[PDB]
Amino acid sequence: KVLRDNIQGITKPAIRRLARRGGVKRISGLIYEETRGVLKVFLENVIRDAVTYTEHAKRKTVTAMDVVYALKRQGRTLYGFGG
Amino acid sequence: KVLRDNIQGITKPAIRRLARRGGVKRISGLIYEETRGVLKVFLENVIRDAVTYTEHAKRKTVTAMDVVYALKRQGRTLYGFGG
Amino acid sequence: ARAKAKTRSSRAGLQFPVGRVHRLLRKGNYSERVGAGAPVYLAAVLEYLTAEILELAGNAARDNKKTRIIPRHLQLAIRNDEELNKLLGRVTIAQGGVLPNIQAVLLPK
Amino acid sequence: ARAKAKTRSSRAGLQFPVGRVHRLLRKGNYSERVGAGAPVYLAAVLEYLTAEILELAGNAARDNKKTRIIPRHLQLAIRNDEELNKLLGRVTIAQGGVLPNIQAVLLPKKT
Amino acid sequence: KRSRKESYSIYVYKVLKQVHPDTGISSKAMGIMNSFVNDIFERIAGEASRLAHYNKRSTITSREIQTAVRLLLPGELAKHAVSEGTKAVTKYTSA
Amino acid sequence: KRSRKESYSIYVYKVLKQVHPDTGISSKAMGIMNSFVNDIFERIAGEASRLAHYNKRSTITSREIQTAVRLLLPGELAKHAVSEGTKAVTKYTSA
Amino acid sequence: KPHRYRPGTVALREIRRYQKSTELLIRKLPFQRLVREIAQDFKTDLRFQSSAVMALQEACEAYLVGLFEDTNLCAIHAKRVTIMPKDIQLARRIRGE
Amino acid sequence: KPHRYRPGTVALREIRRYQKSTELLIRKLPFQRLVREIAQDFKTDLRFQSSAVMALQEACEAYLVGLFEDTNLCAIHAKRVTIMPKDIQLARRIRGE
Amino acid sequence: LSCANCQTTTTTLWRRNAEGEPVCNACGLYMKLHGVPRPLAMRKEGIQTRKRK
DNA sequence: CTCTGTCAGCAGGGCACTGTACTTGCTGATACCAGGGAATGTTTGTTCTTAAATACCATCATTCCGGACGTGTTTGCCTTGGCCAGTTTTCCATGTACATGCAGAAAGAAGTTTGGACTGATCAATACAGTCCTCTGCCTTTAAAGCAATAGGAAAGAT
DNA sequence: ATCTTTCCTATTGCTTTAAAGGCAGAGGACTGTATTGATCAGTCCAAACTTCTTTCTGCATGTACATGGAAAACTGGCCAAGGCAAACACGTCCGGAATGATGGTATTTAAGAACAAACATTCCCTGGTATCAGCAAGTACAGTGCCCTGCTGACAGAG
Ligand SMILES: [Zn+2]
Repeated sequence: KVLRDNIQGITKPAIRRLARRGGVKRISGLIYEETRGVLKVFLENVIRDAVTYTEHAKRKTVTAMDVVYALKRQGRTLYGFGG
Repeated sequence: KVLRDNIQGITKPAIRRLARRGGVKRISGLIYEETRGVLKVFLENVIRDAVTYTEHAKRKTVTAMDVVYALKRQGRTLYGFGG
Repeated sequence: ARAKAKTRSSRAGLQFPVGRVHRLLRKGNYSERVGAGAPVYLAAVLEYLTAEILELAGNAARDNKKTRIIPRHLQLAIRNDEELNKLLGRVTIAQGGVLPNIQAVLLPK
Repeated sequence: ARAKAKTRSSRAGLQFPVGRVHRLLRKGNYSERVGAGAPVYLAAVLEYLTAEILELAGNAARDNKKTRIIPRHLQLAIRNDEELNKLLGRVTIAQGGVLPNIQAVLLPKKT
Repeated sequence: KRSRKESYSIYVYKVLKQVHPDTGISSKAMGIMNSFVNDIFERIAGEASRLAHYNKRSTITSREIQTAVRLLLPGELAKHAVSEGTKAVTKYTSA
Repeated sequence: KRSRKESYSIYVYKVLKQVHPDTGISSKAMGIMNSFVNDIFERIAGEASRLAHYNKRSTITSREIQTAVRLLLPGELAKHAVSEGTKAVTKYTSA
Repeated sequence: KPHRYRPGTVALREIRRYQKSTELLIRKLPFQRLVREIAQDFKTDLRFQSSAVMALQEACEAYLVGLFEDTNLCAIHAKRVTIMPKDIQLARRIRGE
Repeated sequence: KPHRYRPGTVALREIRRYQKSTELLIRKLPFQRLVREIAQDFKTDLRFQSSAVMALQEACEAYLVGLFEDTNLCAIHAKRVTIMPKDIQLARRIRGE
Repeated sequence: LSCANCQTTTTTLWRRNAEGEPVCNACGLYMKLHGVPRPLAMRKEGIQTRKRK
């Protein structure tokens, strides 16, 4: 039911692939923990606004439109899921 | 009537003082021309929106509200001028 | 009796809907009143921007030997144009990827 | 007969104007209709925020041995508080200056 | 049937056929383009609503939309969109 | 005649006296506080309008303002602002 | 001798490969589990649409790719080719986060 | 021998002085002339309120000061203390300008 | 320190009277202007009415 | 040869003296903020109307949990190579200080010009009713794209 | 420079699944007329901007000295890239069900609209206290010359 340590589910190969898409040729060993922390902070920031939007609607299901609104509120507009 | 080369009016000591306010200890000799260019670009960007706001209202006098509003629409919100 | 109805889009010679844009402006709480020419102007602007983006995306897809435009082609069209890239600088395109670039210093000798 | 008029601001116990906030909401074209408690809530929030900023600015002015708050004091109060700084991170304050801050490596060494 | 949800799909497809007669568009691209149209509409409408409140005007006219287009769109796009809008309004007024 | 210009100066001064009885405030600082109050009012009202529009609601009630405050203000500021808003609304309703 | 590419060649190969493609790079199920773990702290028993999780993954990977681009720029500025945590810290500081 | 501070001491003194104060650092009249020149390209025979010029100057000074803090951070990242045009370019690139 | 006339522990600018003892700014200005000590009734006081974290 | 005494020189670091710049205290000048009086426009009270939100029920859709199987991905380990950090040197390009003159700041005055108030007017948007036809949902068809297999060319690394 | 190996790209056959096309209907667009309130046009004035003139210096410019920070060269070791093999857990699908989102009706609660009173807010005018400016001591800190204390390359000389 509950989930405890799934931040480690973002494995080193995934971070390496993300860096490679960004044009990175060589990656330091300490980069992975820093990237995990940054991703956790970003996810918390987005999900808090998404859950607030869901709660205001008196719903219990976090819809994609809530996520789109949360991203737009942070100046990170996302195309593809709106509507 | 016609102003020609007043970009040089942003003197070397003025840029030096601005750098000092930013915590800069040592300033390369080529910093001044780059700073003048950057300031020119920023001023053009702000004054374009300010003049557009002035022209929309059919006024010929650029008021402080227009400058404040042009700054606001660029994410540079300014307090202390009737905002 | 009523004459043959003609859509305002047809009168303005546009493909986009003038009536829908006018209704959206009215119900969007943007102004207490809406001018007659405002929806026409806005529809024309939207149609022009759509036409520009679609032209660039179709050129990109044709260069890729693909018949149908996909999000990758939209991303390539947007990020290869300076004006559109500046307009959509903060936008994220789903499944769009990134432009292929490698810093020259990283290349081998 | 008509009862004695009592301002809604006094009814809510606030110092800020409930009536003016309601009027601005109605004239601001934010929605077709405005609820009764919306201006009260908004006025309370605004009063709390300005009270916080004024408290911090007054403390800063007292630190500077000054009796009247000035824009420098407001800048010092805002930038020295993490929450207010995050709230007003994109804002420029006229005559506010900047926080005194020099990078450690720039300071003189010993040898 | 389900509740109707409106979208700009058919108009985007018509514009695509006008521009590239033999090119199609996938559903994901149609969704992205619908989001783009909605975003630009929101930006221009918000800027025009501001401009109207800004001069204590009650109505958004063609001039407000023109000023919003001038403020938002960069460079050559601004003047091209302004010309297109002026042409459309001129055609509409003559009926 | 000439048009009167309204502002929050008297209310800001009243709050200042209630907080710091002896501290004054200069005109430039008062203008800065006016601008700050206007900015926060605009932010909260716009977010409340967006929240109402998303749910297809026609009214901006205290719930919309509360959600907007929770969205915009960070952390402890949001919590204390919500507490003050709820206190004010309860006191107003009870009277 | 067995064939072995010198260091950096396969790095460039992967850079080209992943810049050409568009598919998601994070495994979907662990990211969904992470999203649920983070969301449970804000409200218990939250239902999630699949599209919501997909949008979260798109946004997160786009943000991380942009951050890595800025990190690589910072690394190259310091006459290095290896990104380090200080580079990410500088990128975040300059971006205003 | 006449007194002479070593390089960098007066720089730190000026840093402290100008961070302690708040007065505008650019001379008013040349900046006003620059603003009028820039506005001349958009609309001829314009007129400026004094408060408008003051607001433009305040915004420009704040923007330049922030850009210089970012430039200083970039220069410190490269193990230097002298800001260079490459530092300003990196700072503007990361900020999205 | 405190004002020799009205005994305020806080003032914007400490001054001195003819006797040389310290006096607060308001008392000093009032004495210099009118030739009479500043009344303690004229002196103002206040108590804070709001607090937070 | 081993090791120990004797010279000479350069390095770290401490401390006293001189000199510069900043801070603090006092007096005097001033300027701008708090307090009091006239005016106006905006808020509150009361009533009615009506429409937006609420409570209950039904229902279906869509998300959660579990299970099973295939295999692509992850992770631990080993080898090694080349990139980052430390050290040394150089020289040039910046910092500091001094002297000169020039234009920016401030004050005063005159000109002028235009932003906003006021009145009349006119025209363009909203409200309402009736008509109808364009857009969205559902269903069917077919071709563009995906997957598998093969073959040829380009590029990396080794001799 | 040539040979070997790896990857990438290009080409061809099957299929599959997603886009293109067709039909039903309804709700949202469109047409026409009356109402009205927002906006436009002309005049005026005052206040606020632009222009010109004089003083007065502070501040920018130019010059000279020289210091230390940026950049290049060299070294090495250690941190990360590449590859192999086993494990695993992701991916895909399939089913049960249970939870929550949607839709409809009675209703009930709350907000819009209108009109008058008056009272809170704006503007204008005055004193008086906080803040600015100048001078003088006091303090802090930077630069530098001298000295004591360590050390080390080198040479000289008894076992
Ligand atoms: Zn006293």
